[PDB]
Amino acid sequence: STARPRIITSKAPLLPQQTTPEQRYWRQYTSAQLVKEHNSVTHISFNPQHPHDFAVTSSTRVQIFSSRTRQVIKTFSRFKDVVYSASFRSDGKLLCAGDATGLVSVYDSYNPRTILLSINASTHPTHVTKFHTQDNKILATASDDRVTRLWDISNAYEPQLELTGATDYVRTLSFIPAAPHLVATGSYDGLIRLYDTRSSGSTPIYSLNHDQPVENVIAVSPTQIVSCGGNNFKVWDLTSNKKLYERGNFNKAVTCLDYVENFDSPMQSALIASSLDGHVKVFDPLDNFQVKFGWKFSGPVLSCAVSPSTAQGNRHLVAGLSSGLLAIRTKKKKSNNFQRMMRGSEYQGDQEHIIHNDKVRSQRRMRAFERNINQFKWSEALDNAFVPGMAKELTLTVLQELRKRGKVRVALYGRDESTLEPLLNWCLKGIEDVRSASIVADWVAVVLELYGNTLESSPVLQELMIDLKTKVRHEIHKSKEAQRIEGMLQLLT
Amino acid sequence: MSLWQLETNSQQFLPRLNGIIIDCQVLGPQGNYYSLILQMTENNSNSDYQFLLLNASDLTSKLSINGPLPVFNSTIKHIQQPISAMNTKNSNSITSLNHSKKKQSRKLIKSRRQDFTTNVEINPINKNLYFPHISAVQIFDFYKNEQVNYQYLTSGVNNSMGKVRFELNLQDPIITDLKFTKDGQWMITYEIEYPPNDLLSSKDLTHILKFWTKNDNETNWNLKTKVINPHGISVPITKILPSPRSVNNSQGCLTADNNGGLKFWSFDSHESNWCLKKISLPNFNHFSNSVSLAWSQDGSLIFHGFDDKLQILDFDTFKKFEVSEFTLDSEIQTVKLINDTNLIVATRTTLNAINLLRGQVINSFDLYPFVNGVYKNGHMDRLITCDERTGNIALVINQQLTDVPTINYKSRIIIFDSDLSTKLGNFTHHEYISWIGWNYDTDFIFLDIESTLGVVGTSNSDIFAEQLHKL
Amino acid sequence: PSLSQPFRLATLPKIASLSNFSLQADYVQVADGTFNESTNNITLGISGSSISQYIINPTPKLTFDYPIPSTNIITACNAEKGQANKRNVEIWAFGLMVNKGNYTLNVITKALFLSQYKIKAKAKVMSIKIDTKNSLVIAILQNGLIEIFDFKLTLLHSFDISYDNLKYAKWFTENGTEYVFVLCPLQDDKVCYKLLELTSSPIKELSSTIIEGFSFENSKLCYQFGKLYKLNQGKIYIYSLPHCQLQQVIEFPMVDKLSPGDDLISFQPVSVNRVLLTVNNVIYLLDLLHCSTLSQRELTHVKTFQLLKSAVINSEKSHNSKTIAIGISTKNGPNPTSSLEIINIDVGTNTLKDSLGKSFQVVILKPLFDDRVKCNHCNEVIEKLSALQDNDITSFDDIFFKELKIKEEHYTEKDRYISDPGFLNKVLDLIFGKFSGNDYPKTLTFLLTHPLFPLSRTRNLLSLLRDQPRLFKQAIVTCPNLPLNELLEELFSIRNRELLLDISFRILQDFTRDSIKQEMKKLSKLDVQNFIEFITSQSTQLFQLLSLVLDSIGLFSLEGALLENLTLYIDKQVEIAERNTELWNLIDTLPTYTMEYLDI
Amino acid sequence: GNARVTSGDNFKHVTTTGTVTVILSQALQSNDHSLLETVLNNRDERVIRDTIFRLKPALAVILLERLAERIARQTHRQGPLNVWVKWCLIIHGGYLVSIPNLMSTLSSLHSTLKRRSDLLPRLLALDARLDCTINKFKTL
RNA sequence: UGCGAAAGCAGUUGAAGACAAGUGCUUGUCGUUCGUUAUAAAUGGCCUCGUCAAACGGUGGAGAGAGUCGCUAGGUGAUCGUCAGAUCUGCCUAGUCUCUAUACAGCGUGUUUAAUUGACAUGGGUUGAUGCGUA
Repeated sequence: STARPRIITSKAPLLPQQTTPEQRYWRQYTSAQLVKEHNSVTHISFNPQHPHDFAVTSSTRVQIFSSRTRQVIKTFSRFKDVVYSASFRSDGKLLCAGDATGLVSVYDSYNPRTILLSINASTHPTHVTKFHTQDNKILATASDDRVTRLWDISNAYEPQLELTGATDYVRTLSFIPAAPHLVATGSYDGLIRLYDTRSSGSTPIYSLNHDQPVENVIAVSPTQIVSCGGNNFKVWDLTSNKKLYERGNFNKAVTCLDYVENFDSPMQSALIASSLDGHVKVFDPLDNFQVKFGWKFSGPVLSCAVSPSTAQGNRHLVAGLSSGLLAIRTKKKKSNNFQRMMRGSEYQGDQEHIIHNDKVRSQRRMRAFERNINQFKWSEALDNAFVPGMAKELTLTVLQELRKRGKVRVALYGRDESTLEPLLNWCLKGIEDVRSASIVADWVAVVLELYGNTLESSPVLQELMIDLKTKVRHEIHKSKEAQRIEGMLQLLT
Repeated sequence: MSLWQLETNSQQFLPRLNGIIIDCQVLGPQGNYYSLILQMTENNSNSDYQFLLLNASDLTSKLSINGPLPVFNSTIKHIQQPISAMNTKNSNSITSLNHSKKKQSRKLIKSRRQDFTTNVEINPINKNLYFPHISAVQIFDFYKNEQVNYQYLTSGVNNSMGKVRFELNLQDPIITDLKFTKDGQWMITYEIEYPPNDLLSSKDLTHILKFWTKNDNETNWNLKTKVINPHGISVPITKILPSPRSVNNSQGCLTADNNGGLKFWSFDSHESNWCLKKISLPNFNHFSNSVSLAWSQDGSLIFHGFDDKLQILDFDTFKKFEVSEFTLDSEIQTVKLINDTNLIVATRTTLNAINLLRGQVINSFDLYPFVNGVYKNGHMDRLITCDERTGNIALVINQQLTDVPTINYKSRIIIFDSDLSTKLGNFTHHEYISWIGWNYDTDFIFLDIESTLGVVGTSNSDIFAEQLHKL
Repeated sequence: PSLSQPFRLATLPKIASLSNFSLQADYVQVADGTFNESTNNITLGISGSSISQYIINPTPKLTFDYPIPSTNIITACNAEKGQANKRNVEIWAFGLMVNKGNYTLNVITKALFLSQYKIKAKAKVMSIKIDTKNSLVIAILQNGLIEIFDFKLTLLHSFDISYDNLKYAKWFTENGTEYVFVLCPLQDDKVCYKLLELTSSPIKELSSTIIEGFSFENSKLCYQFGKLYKLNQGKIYIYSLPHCQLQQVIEFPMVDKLSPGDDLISFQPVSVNRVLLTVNNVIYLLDLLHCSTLSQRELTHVKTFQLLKSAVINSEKSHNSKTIAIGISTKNGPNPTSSLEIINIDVGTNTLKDSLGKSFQVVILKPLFDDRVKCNHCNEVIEKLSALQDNDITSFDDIFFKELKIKEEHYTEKDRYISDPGFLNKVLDLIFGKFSGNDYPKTLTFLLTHPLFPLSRTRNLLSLLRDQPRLFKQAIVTCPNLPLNELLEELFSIRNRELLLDISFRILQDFTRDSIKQEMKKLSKLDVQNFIEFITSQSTQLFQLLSLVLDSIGLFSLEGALLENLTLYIDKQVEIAERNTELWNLIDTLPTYTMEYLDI
Repeated sequence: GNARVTSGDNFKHVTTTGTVTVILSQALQSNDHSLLETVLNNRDERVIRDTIFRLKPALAVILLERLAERIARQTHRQGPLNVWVKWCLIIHGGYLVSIPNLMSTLSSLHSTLKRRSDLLPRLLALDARLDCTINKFKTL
């Protein structure tokens, strides 16, 4: 004996642009809340530690959003002029920010009242202030003064090192993982300058030409650095010092770029790149940086970020707009005497000699139409086919199964105009689609052969056939057109 | 199976058995075991019995027994279908039995088409033997001489219900071809699904192709991809040839039609499925089911014989080489290259050996007296086989008659060294040899219509111990 | 695979030792280290002139020259680049013998002269290997001694193979370990083969064997990938390492015709299972696996070309199929001048595609069985036909049908024995010569139905049969391999409707659209226009043929006025074509009170 | 189970103002579906012809691919889009001829068109039966 | 039935004996033969072992649903009418635009390329069957 086969849902040949496993994961960023801010949100960053609250810089203020609540929990408004960054330290205890005045303020994250260290980096605005990932103490600062001073938290009065050489605004600083000595900066000159802090410094080790003003530089991996500038982003390798790839799908100038690796997605690593065209799209580094998904937003996107790898909860996708609109998308993640009377159920037989299991696994409950085919209820299985809110694919099967079983006339004997109308109404709709066109062609012929006389005396059915006769005719015209195109193509090739 | 309780006229059931129950019995002092005989009427060519012994306690197969289950192209000897309420394809009515028996004897005696050859395959990794039974594949171990598995490779009403009366006229999908890649991990199947009768779509056969895969430890093949109507609509896939080891590391195959098309499929890791890598246009309206296909060990060139003409197609261009066109006296049956040098081409009248290097036929042997029209096109493919090291074999079977033909047959194997210069061996068996193919070691296996797989190849203590054992 | 034209590297000096063209090659030594696939430099030792280094590309030039006295003969020469105690340096090692009295082993180091050294070798130096990693120079002497020296020519280790009169020694690397095998002649055509591995003793003997029947005096030897190649009396003998066992013998019929003494043969390898052979001024590229001549090139402007060395491709690992070889070319004339010439070689893909049909090696139906079961002399005939008087049709048919026992005027399955192609070719020649004009024998009708009708006669056959309507009709229906060109040209020139339809059917059945489409393009535009007119005035394939015509014409060529007439015609056909279809499908397809009168 | 189905024809791996060209070239380059869809929304055949006339030949190839996937998913849009496809094939016929490979880069068109054209004989058979019965009762 | 392509191209379905029924005659039948390649219909349908909830991983999707008198292109109705148009601020189909747990279908998570847990005493008895919910 053998268990009964489960009826096999029909699957017509794959059509173009099928849903890919990458897209299925990223479509789960469903819940969308739009918040409005006074000015353009310039920079967004995530706390590396639990609960991974993320900071957003807008106008003269920095706001920290709880991960679970998705609402402001701390506000830093002490800054007099605009603020330009909110990067966390690796530990996540501190928060550093810059000003147009040029001062760099280090606050204790989650204690906005206390200011730990204040540094007068330069008289010009201080756009980028990043902590060093490997080393906690050293803080980097970039100014429109075109010098990227390397600060130390212990000694604030003088810089530990003062990298220079850029002939334009520096707005991008990156630290290469596993090479703490190395520092990577990008200017609007179109050159990405790499420096070594172990050496004397103040002169770049070598420059990589990007050919357009560089808007952000991100070190994707210890040997690869991806830089987004102008209308494209190019990934560079330092060992060879040449570009492995470049992608120009974007239209407006890319502005921000972020990277995340080793999260529960099918795609191991993701590169999200803002567009300034309202787009923020995902690229896959394991696949030569090919696109896999994208979102569109109302205005240009000036900052992007995704929750870190160790999110430990609902994931977040955050984007920033020049209109001040902030868009968040989230992937949500008896009595004792009785118990003593029955205490054996927990046991799984770890100490026993012989373990014997015979329980058959529970199968998914079978739908009504399958129950009727299995019990040989041919006519009812047809009725269940046409019921309100029945998925189209499932209905097409129970027509096919009956035809495959050889029960087409048998399912249509005891029927009149009252109970034949549902079949024709589906057929009126099924005839359009390519997949069900052959099957509807088959059933429609039978009911005519079997209800010719009934059709004459029933006026309602007569209309159903005129309307059907109209649409089948319309289908002929479409198919005839397709042939002419097909012939047209063969001429070209 | 129905157990009728006669006290209350109730019943208990054991359904979905492998075949119709010819016989039942209760075998034991306390009715411990039920013994059943099953028929598997699907195979109309032969009577494929299977003996079951079920434990009465839980109605589960205590012992299942069956011989090899090939499917021959036509009925053999005196096989007669069982008795049904109606005359159908799979059964005989009350009256039709005697008349069908007479027609069967007259067909075996008078007619001239006597092709009972059956397709079979040999698994490289395991050397199990794969039988393409109707709508299923039966995996049989001939070293141990037992069946190991029986898997349904098609859709259709296979075991969902027991066909009765008119339903019995339905034809389940038929596995026409089944082949393995050289590496032995991929299984290719080609199937024809027959539409029901008396409908509009009752003349458009559906050609399906499927790719399966399994690990060595596992025993069930898993379907990995499915192509519906390859090469177009209603156009058969006459031939399947798995690729040699060189190209894609044995992860590809060629399929050939009756219209002259070649489709080269390969396994793409990025996609993780098989995909149609190369194509040739089957456009010219010359139709013939007689097509031969061979592939050189290197994988560079392909030999495609269609009707009476052989073509040499480069693999890189998938087009004629830039002599590639060879005409034969008649339509080609089999094209095989015994070694990289020599190509052995069989036509309906003769067989020949040709040097690709010289392009000159060396030896030609006349087959017409033995093979004239007894075999349909493409079954000589399965009668002839070629080793990869030593040489090839030709199998020729003939009817024995004394004073009009008689049902009994006699078979003869002929071992040919490469290029057919010498006969290494000559042998004769006393029954129709259906298939002979090359197992991958030196020996060859062949199948007889008796379903017999033959092989052609190169002190007081001592008493106390006895008394203790007796007790 | 193809051979490039040789290009001169240098002109050999006019020295007496080099005056002997047969022995000229032995006096020119090529360094193994510098001439490979990826190097652009060639270091050469010309006996009595110098040892010189040349750059090949972009143009040949001389980079360095070390003069040698005219009385010295360069027996071995090898040069390798490396680092020596660190400075990048080029180490040159060459061995000379002066009148056989004294043997010289010299080492020269050049900064990329840093140093030059010289010692007296005990015997003739035959092979030198320079190990730049270990700064060791390893020399092989004819007396069997293997001496290991440092770059200062201080002897470090010496190993004797226990045999004298060494004749062949070759270096090869396997899996990162260096090796050498040495062949020593013995008496009675016996040869001592010894395999040595280079590593307390740096040299280890791995194999030693005695080979019988192996002669040297008329044998040319070369080695490639564990296989030793011996050319002797036109037979190539393949021995395989490490045991130097004979695997295969290849007979080369071209060399069997060479008179012994006059023809100058040189034999060097170029790739896997592929070698280069030269016979006087003709060059061959051979595939030894399949026994095929990949490419042949004749140098008409040189009397003889002698190989010296070739750069060998590791084709199983290398995507490059192009390499280079160096040889000595000697010109014709009373004062012959020898020149060094380089030849570029395209070995190919090492695949059966290259070798198909190019073998250098140069039928009657046989009953399958020699001996109660159901059954389901060409030359003489040719001679009889040939004896016939011209235009004697009756005798010709009588002889052909009666001798061969042919029963039908058309070929059948019962005439398989006649299917020997040559006899058909001769009979066809007989028919043409004996018969001309308007009367041809019924034999031709039988041959035209023969499936093995020769391809040599297929051309113009339609023209020959143009006179007779019946034979022409017979050709179209059954004559195999009729050229598509002639069918097409005849298709659009005929005005007869019946022949038009069948030619369409024949053209469609035997040819793909892609092949037909190209030929229609070659045609004149008037003819397609004329054919298109016949349409507007079994029709299945004729329409499908028109669709082919339309595509070949292309977009640009078609004309609007003619197009509209077509546009009208096709619409009429579609209206009809639709119309028949519904016809075809159609063929396949109580009262409360009522009045009635009783029947009483 | 989860095995992919497919078919044999999936050859995937083998002048006037109001013209919307500028929006179209951007929409295809950036793969902006929403922006593209506004462009496809217009239906004036004079506008369709002028857009495709000035569209760069390189972009036309992906346009056919983009229209192809739209048609395959949404059958009802066969009519309106087919004029775009017809016009793209007409204007850029010369360039399309000089392309290394067409089956791979236009596989979706061939897949879509082949599916429809196969249905034609079946539908004609359905039409004939309906005319037989419709004529019958209308007369009666 | 033969040949062939799958399409089709040709060709068949004869004679005797016996029985049953109705009235020697008529029809139907054959666990009878010879010869030729040669409707159905005895009220008659497939077992039990464990269910439910909630996840997760791939495979498909005509997406499952709700809005926008916001656009584009059609089709078309009621009454009146000076045939130009009016009122229903008309209706329907399709595309588009906005949104949601991809909300929908399916295979698996006894080891697989990938991927799971949790609840229950899987019992007996009593009431309601005009059951419960909704119009």
